[PDB]
Amino acid sequence: RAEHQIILPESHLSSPLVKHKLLYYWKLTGLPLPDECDFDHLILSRQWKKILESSTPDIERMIKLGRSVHQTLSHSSKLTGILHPRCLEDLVGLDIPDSTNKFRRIEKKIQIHNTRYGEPFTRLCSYVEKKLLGSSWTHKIRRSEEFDSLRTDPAFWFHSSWSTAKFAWLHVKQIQRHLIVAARTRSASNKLVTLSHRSGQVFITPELVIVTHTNENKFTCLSQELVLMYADMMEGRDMVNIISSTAVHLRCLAEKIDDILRLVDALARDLGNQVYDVVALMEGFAYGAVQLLEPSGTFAGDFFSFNLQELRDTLICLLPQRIADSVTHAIANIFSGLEQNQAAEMLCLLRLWGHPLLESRAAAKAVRAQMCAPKMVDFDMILQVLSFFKGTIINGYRKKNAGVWPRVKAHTIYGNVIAQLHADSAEISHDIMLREYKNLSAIEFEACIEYDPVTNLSMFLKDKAIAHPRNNWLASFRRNLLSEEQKKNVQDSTSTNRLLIEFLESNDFDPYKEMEYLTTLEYLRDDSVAVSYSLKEIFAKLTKKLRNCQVMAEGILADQIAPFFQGNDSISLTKSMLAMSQLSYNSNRKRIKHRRRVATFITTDLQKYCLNWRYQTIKLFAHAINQLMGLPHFFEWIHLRLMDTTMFVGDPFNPPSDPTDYDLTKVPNDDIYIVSARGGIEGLCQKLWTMISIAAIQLAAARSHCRVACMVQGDNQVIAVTREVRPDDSPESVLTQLHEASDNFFRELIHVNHLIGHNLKDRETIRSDTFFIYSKRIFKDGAILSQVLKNSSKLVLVSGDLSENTVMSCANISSTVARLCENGLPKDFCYYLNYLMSCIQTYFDSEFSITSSNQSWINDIPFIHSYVLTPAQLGGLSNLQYSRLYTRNIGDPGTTAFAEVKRLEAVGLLGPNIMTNILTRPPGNGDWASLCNDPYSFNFESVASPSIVLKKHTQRVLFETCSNPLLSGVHTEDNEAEEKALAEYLLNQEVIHPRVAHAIMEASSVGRRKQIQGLVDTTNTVIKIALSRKPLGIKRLARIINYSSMHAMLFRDDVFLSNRANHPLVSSDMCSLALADYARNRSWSPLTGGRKILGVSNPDTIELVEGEILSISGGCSKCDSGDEQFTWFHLPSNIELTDDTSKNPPMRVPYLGAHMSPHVKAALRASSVLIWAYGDNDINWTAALKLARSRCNISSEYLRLLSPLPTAGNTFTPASLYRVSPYVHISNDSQRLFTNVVYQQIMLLGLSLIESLFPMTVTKTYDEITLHLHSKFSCCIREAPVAVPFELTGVAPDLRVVASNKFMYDPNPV
Amino acid sequence: EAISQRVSKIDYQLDLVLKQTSSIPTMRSEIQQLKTSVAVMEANLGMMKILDPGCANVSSLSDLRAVAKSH
Amino acid sequence: EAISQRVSKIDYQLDLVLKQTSSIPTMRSEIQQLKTSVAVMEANLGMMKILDPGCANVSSLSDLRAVAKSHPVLIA
Amino acid sequence: MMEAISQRVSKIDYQLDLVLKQTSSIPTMRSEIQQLKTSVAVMEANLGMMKILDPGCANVSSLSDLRA
Amino acid sequence: EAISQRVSKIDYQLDLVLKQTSSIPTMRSEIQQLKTSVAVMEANLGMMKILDPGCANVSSLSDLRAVAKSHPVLIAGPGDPSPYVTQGGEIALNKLSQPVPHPSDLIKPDIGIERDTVRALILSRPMHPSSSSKLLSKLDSAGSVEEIRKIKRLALNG
Repeated sequence: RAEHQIILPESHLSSPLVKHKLLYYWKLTGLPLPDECDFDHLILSRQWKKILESSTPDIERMIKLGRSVHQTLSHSSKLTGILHPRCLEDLVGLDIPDSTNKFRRIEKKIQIHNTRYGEPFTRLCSYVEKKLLGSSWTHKIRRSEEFDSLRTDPAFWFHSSWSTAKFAWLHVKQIQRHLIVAARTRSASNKLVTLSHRSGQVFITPELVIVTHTNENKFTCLSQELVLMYADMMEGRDMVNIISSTAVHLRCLAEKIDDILRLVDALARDLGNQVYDVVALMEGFAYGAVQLLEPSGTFAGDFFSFNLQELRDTLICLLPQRIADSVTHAIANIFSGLEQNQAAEMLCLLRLWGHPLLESRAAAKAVRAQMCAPKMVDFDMILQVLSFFKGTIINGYRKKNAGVWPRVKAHTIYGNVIAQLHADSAEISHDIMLREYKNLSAIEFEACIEYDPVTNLSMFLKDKAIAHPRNNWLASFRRNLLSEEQKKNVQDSTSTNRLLIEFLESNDFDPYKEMEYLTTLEYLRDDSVAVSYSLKEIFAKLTKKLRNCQVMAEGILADQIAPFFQGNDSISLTKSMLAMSQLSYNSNRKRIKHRRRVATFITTDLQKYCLNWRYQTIKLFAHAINQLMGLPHFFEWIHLRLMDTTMFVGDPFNPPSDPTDYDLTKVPNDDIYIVSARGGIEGLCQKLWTMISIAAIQLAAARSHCRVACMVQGDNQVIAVTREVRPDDSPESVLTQLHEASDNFFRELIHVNHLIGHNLKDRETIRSDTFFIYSKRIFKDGAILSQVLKNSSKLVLVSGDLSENTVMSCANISSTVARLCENGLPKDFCYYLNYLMSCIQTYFDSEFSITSSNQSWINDIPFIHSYVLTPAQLGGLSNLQYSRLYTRNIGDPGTTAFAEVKRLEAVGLLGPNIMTNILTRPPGNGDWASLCNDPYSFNFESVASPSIVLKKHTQRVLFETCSNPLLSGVHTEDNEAEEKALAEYLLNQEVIHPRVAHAIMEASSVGRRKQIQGLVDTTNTVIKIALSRKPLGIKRLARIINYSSMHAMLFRDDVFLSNRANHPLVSSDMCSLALADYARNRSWSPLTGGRKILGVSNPDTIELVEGEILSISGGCSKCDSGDEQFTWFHLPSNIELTDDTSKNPPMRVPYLGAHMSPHVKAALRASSVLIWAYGDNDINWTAALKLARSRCNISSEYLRLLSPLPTAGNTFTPASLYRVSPYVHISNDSQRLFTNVVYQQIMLLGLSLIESLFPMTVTKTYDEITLHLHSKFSCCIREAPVAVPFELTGVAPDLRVVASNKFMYDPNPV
Repeated sequence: EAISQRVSKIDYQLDLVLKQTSSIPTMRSEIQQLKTSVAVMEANLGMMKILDPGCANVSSLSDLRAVAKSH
Repeated sequence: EAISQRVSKIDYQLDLVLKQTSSIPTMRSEIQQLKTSVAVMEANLGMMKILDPGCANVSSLSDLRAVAKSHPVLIA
Repeated sequence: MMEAISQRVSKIDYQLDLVLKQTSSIPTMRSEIQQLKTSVAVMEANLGMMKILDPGCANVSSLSDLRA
Repeated sequence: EAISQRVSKIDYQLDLVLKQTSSIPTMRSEIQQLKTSVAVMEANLGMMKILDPGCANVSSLSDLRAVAKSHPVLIAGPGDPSPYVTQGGEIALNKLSQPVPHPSDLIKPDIGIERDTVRALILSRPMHPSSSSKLLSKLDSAGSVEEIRKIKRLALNG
């Protein structure tokens, strides 16, 4: 049945591994359990005599499998039942020969692909790079030996260690997914698959996978997600073993990883579940191996020794002491000898042994220990921190409101200094906050800050799972597993228990009425609140009302109070990190009072941070904000609710073990529970705690008389203690003063965090003069330290759970390959690695598919070549162009796809039939609505992605029962038709502009409805509800299921297998933007009528320029050919790219790229774009007023004066490693025309070619390197069109608008 | 007779209005800083009262001095 | 005889004790404030829960449940 | 003949007042300085020396036992 | 003039009469009552001798009986705190400022670790190769915690 082929079972692990789920399907089948589960608390307590008398398909498969496995193992001995991770070394080396043959079928075809196409992939990479680096380099053009080993071994993916088990686990994974899908539909088919591997049998069901070994008479059982975990880890460590062995600066890691894997697997058999404590230490060794390379002897070798002592101290509790010695010696040998980058690389080994099995009991003990614990804080240190808290609020409100203090209760200003500073309304310095802390801690405030409860609205449209109330709490568990007296208490879920849905069905939702759940203390009257804790290793299940007040308080702190503390958000979390690490001693060592400043760094480890807060410590800090908002009791709700409530750890398969647990107010502080949780919950109330920690960091900076540039997101505190030194001072004095200041500050920071109740450790934290850690990225000496091998472990072979989607699965691989090229790998390696992996992807989906056609085109090898190499805009699968390797996706996509097809034809990869069939392709549907909603595009015939279809369907289903007073004008009866009519009005003119019409409709209220609809949380459990309450249909769902087939056949029909005798007038030797404009015009021609769709295309940055490195004599053969329009790129000679930074030219931060309601800004954006596009006359202003009238409530005489200038206004992932891009000089003088979009890309192209000159095996430079990117002799130099103004023919649509909504309208006339 | 009592009078009046008036502004400023060091006693006791969850309805818009005088 | 400028310097000298005895009753009144304020504090600290061995000044979680049965009050 | 009686009453008045005011105004100073020294001992034993206990329920007893 | 000055002088010295006789018996009694009211605050703040590890985390418990400043702790939380006091009245804190029911928990090197770390320092830091071979050669000869430390401070100085 087709209903059960949409929400597919997932292919990769995105869930915790629960132990007692697996033990339920172990006890439910007939097998004997392991020895470490004999006295278990859930196994001994349940009434299995009723549980085994249901005879659902959930149990009968397990009964037949318990009969089936038991036959191929004898009765002569005892059957050992090894439980994960004690079975890691076996399943690590699993060898099914069947799946090995089934993948070597694919291997043979990939070897055919290399034998047919390897030399044109050589010709491409040796022609494009030759073109961009000129004929002064055409004797220095040799391919990298990452590409060459990829070329001689095409089957890299098949001929490594771990491959023979990677085959096996991918095969068992796809079989179990197919068995789940086939078990969805009610049937009585063969629900069992037996495979045969070297010494034993493998049993596959919807739930379990059971692997047996017959010579040792053992067997292991795996739950549904545990085979996902093994399947992820095998291709993870095998792809690590591929990348770290074919890359020249990484081959020395290849043994060092293959040791440390195969070592710790051997430690799995006896350590067991505790071996992940050894896995959790593997990060600290990669830190300490960077810390071994300090400039001075201090701080070098401290944390490496600490982790080595901790590794010994954990192994000696379990091992013989000789084995702990030998193992510790081995670990210390592996992590020594490594460079800076090669010790950043060993952070890949984190997920590479998998995840420990979880349970509610042992994860509730670790919360009762540190949350129901007594504390004793210092009141006189609370006052010293609260001094800086109130002082920072005073200075933030002063700087925000033009030099005015907040509304102080004026009878509470004590002392002659603070009354003086109020009377002047000046800025408190930190010294006065330290000295006068008794006077400044007691200052009060009045209601001077007016909040806004629903500020963001994206955080209310999240799908956060909501606990059902405490009279129904046993509905959190499987009703199969509750006992009979506890089955009497579960009621039915009328709600969906989602914050996404129950917010939209919320009749009578007023924000200010709902904050009175807190300020009036009714939330603590409320005897229905139950909180539920998650199984993890940050999330909790609250009730509805309490979660709403949680999100509101987060929003109010996040917008009003938190930016007072400087906020220490995409590039501002890496400009304020890369320039912060310019403050190390080694970044500025050419030069080596008040002329230079340097820093040293502390990245700290606070023990159990979020749950060591108490009401006693945060009450006064909350009090200073309840006063500043005019609120009686708002921001201390967390501790006062958790003191009076009892919460538990939430897992279905982990019920309470005692069968006499009915009510939460009677359970003991025991098995799964926490009674009177004094501490916080991670993630919740994060803003207030971050602000208290900033106040404490600044307090300790003042108590040792130093300056600190901290950054903290919780307990991820990174402190840069600075010191300003002389240019003519000795280096030993500099590195002495820094270490003295670091010791003083660290001592005081220990001291001020100890007295508020927070252990930051002396040894666990990482002090260094050189590097620091932020979001698991190590910043060291003004560069970011490489993470290629973390990204290689995420390189996988299925991406998506909504259909058998090959297009999104090739897009995932394309992005991860581009990410490896950013971390520093060659271009020719990564592009051809993308080609080979998209080949493996498209053959992997033909076989192994869990939806049983494709046999026509799947053996056509030049079709599969031309399919994963043609860009996805033109129809194929290659999202990764050759240009995306050099720069970022700014610019027009269509010209780039045609430039790639022009290059692929010019070298001989892609056939000359295929470009001409693109140029002769029949058009698609074509809409004014679609061309407005998606410019840059083509009107080729295409099928819609199941992600887009199902997301849009869920957005339309959830806003059906939308009944809250807020966001009431979001879903109307004709919100489609206004978009259609507005697109028809904007677009159909004398000169069609798609981009500016996209800008206008995005600015008007139609795009506002789109933007607010696009904030809902489309998880899969939301898509399941929106399909179970309004089904997708018959034709759309058949387009969902057969999406990859229809896409592949559509590329085959339209552009590959096609004749197209009426070839057009456009040639193939022209500039590609001509062909993109021809294809846009011819494609939209049944809709446009013949008018030029213009104002879209940009040049391709690679195609435009013909670069040239200068020779020795100076002056280029391109600039001696009669050309002076170029860009000047200079690189100074003799740059050591390593620790010895003595004589480097000045390293700088490299090139990266009011006071109104934003409705008014969107309105003025609409007016500006409309007037600059269609001319400036009062007929245009008549409609532009009507469009801006939709958002705001101003009149025509304000728009003509408030209209901005006619403009171009229509960590996580760093853009690269920065090695020579901090040392390169840019001069855009001679390109007299393009001094916008073109030069922003030409700069990044030049700075990517410069660092593409030097690999990761080169630490020095030897010449000055100059580039002249000449572009006057180019085919793509075309004159900008003459803007001939006209008048918008017709009248704008009515654009009806509700005035009640603050999210969509601004009634105040500005 | 009148001149001797007159000069004894002015000697007594002169030196004692030297030293009493010398003594007064000193003790005046000390009773001043007793005020601003006794006000923060009530302020810190109002801070200490509201940390206990037995007093959570003591709404924050009130005065910490007034919570010291709350009883 | 003439005792004129002697009386004039007496008129000069009485202004010092004028301003200082003018300041005297304000100091006396502020001693009256400090007495009552210190009395309020020694009334308060006798009923706070400073810990001794014996532990009779304990509050439970029932005080949080009992006191939070109302809209929060204003003491100022 | 009247100013004699006037200054005779006057000198004993002025001296009696200001002599019975000197020997109070100076012990006033030493006593108030002793009292400023006295209150700083409460400025430390109440302010600096003060620690805040929360008897966290690190035991096994139900919430209805903790609601007692 | 005699009379016009004598009237104002008599009036102002009567102002001084009204100063003194009201100033003395009131202000001196009020500051005696003020001192008897501050001493009763001083005598109601029962110290308890908190015995933190702080950062100096040495053994020999009596040292933390020695370095232990007294503190008047204030119960600001529900429940019974009595299993965290001592016969004698002293409360020992954790590193997380947690009281502990028995204060013996506060006070609770090898040679392979130190050799491993100094080998990592020699192999990993920038160094001439023969000097690295020399310091590795005179490191397997070492036999105590001392003189590995000599190599450690010899390697970090080149």
